[PDB]
Amino acid sequence: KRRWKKNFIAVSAANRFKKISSSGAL
Amino acid sequence: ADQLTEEQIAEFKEAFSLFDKDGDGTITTKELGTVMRSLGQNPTEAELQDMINEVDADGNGTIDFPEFLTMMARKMKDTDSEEEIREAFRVFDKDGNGFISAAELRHVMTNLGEKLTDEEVDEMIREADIDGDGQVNYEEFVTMMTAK
Ligand SMILES: [Ca+2]
Ligand SMILES: [Ca+2]
Ligand SMILES: [Ca+2]
Ligand SMILES: [Ca+2]
Repeated sequence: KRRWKKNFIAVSAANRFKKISSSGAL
Repeated sequence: ADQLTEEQIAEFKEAFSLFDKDGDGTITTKELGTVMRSLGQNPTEAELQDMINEVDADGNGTIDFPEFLTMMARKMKDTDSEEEIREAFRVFDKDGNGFISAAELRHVMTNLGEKLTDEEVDEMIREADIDGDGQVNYEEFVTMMTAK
């Protein structure tokens, strides 16, 4: 219905794949 | 390790649906990029391909639901996620004041191509708004997504 979840979760998947990059400090 | 629960699979299926806008059962770089850009990021095509490659077990260039599930188990398994939800909150909270307003929510949804009706927006806010101030704070957002 008004679940910002599927919307949030979804972005959470991609957002997580962007942070998964364990700090490319080097 | 812990086996995924049916409640978690259902939640993740709903999350997958947000990425798989054409409902073809796969998430492409185009689809991932669309979501990332909608969250303020500016990935390059090379970055997007690398992101998919990491979770693409069968090397077909896209992510299917089974691959997505493996990825979510990893996210939950490693430490316990959390950054995912913080970055999502920041996408919605356009002015950065710590609260998602109905206007901000509607703006995000409209950008995502979901032209919500007035009644639909009100329902999303009312249901997330545990404290009754008419807006959604971080704890309320977490509770809404955290899910059981
Ligand atoms: Ca698709
Ligand atoms: Ca694949
Ligand atoms: Ca705000
Ligand atoms: Ca509130």
